[PDB]
Amino acid sequence: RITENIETYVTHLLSDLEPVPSQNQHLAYGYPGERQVFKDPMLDGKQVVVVNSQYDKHGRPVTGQPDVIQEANNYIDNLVAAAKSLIDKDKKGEKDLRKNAIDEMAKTFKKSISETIPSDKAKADLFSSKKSSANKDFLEQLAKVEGSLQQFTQAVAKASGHKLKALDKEGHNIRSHNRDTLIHRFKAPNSKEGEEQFIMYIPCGRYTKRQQRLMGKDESEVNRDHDTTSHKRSDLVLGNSSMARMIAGTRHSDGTVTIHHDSFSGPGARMPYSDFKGADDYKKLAIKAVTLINQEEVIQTLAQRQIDRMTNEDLWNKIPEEYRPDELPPDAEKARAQLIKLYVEHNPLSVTECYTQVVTAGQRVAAENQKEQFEYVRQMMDAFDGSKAKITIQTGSNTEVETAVGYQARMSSWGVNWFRQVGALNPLSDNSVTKNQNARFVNQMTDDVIRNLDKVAQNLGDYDKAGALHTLLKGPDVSDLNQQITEKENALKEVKGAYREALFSYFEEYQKGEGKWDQAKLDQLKNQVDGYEKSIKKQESAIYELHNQIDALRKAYYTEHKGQINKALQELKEQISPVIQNKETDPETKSRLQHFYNSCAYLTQAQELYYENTWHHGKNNFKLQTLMASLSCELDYANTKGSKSNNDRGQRLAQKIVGNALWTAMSEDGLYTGEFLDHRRTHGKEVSNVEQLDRELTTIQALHHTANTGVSGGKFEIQDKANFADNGLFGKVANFAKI
Ligand SMILES: [Hg+2]
Ligand SMILES: [Hg+2]
Ligand SMILES: [Hg+2]
Repeated sequence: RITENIETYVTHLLSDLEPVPSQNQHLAYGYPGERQVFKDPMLDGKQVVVVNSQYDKHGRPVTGQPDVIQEANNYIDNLVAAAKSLIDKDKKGEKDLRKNAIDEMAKTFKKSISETIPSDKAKADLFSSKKSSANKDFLEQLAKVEGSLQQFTQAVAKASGHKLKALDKEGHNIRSHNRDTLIHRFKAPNSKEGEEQFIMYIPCGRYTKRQQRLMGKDESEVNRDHDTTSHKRSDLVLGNSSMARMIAGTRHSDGTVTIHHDSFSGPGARMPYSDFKGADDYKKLAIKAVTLINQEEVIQTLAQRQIDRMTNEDLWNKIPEEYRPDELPPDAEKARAQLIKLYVEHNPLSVTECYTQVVTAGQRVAAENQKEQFEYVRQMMDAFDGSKAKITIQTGSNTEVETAVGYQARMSSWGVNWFRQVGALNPLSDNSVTKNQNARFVNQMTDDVIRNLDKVAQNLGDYDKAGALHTLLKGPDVSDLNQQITEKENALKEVKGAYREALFSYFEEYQKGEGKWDQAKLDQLKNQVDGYEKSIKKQESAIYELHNQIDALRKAYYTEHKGQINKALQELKEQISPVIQNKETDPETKSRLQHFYNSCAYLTQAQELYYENTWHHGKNNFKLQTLMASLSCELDYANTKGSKSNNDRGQRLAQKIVGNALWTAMSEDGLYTGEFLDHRRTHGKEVSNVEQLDRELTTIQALHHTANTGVSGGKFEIQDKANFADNGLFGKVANFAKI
């Protein structure tokens, strides 16, 4: 990342920026005047797309609304760029003749769309019924345009000499080569005078040194942005995708920023899922290695984030007095650089990932390898847990350093789609695939909270009601079974280390190919890896075995103390709020109470959904996932969240988390009440403040989708309409990216 502190970088992103003329954009976004494009305030050749909410005379948004003309234009233009890229790099002649013919067909398709789709029927309203006459008119235009788009795209394939698949591939290719920052600004319900809220996606791509060499490039380059053009196209490809830093907060009238949320959208599936088709056990193990390789990239990017969450004073405070230079250089940038190098050099770095996955692992129809997406990622996160990864930290624009970073994994996987929790004996999904890991994960998180309790609550007994919650939340004594688990988890470390290095070696060989193979060493390498994995699986089973015991006891404990736990939570609020709102109470004191309560509230509400097994009911659809992500963000972990491509399910999770973080941060209190999750959206002409905030959240999603696919979207199939303000119509536009 730019090695500037993230708060200052966000500050600048919300500045007066330089506009970018259409012909210089990296991508067509359409909706002119709404989706405004600008130069990045800090990085040369980087761009920013910003949307400001506008509203109609009724207070209903006019921005973030699907318009099929605009989407038709987006699709035409984005496919034309893929086409011209393919024809430029191809062997066949008559390049210009073909490119100009493509242009010519794009002009003709745009004009014909505009003569055939009336504007008064081209736009949808998200916040109304899909069955309104006006929305039925939008659907009808959409089906028309879809028809024109298959014609246009057929004609493009014919003219360009490339197939549908290759055009699509090249499309994803050039878009993720120069990704834009995306910003949505709006005043949330009850915003203060001259203040505004915001949500941004800032792309994160750094390539570990291991990825740089394997992707054909060379290790020595400090700047290691995502690049497939210098790659040699063996089927496997390295690097995470659809990953962005997600920041939400408020902007004060003076232009300063309070950050209310800071996590990752994505990454997507952490392996190359398409490679799965027709794969032998050799190609499968190789896929598992790509996932490992990708996991160290995640580790690298979490450490980079820790750094950018630190001010210069923070780094200074953390360099022992005797290593500090007498003089810090005049150049503000060369000072941060030195500050980062000294910090890293003198401090063990450790990072914790909380990955809330929202695929349905057990699904047996339209599976799309959701099983390996759970399994390979949980494997590889754990292969790294409680050890150290060699990594690179960018310190300046042409400087960097190498450190080990301590890593710690927490992974959970609760589905969100129609197959999330099938009935007894239903063969459409196997609900049991994630049972063990989710148990393990709930124990891990609830122990993390206990340890936090023993640490903080010990020293803040001015607040009696906080003591009593602590006692209750300690749960059943499970110290023995936990000891057993940490003993067996320590035993695994050396095998995991052997496993990781052996797998890495396996991919170096396999990545050569037929005319290049040395079969004897391949087979040898496969074999060592398998033995290590057999043995790891074996110990993983006894560890789960122990977790399931703790789970059993925790439940019994919960089912019987639920009432007291809530009473005790209520009573902490009741004593805690009026201190928080006292204007004489200092900021750091306020933080502490808020964190202590919010943390406990998240945990307990998660417990109810998990222990009563209600997380999967329609009315509770993303709540448990949101509650754990939220909790992990309180415990100051990096929360990664995902579906397969992260355009659909993972975006709806991000909406529920960002929207909650925004709702909560803007309370009198800053204390979580759950209204933003519990409130039943009604889609009416008059809605609540929570629903009004909800209306806002699909816009960054349409932008994000456009940047991934060429077209707006999110096509998540809503399970309970009362969970979301919008009616899913961006989903029908999202279908343009299939055709
Ligand atoms: Hg990233
Ligand atoms: Hg707590
Ligand atoms: Hg948080």
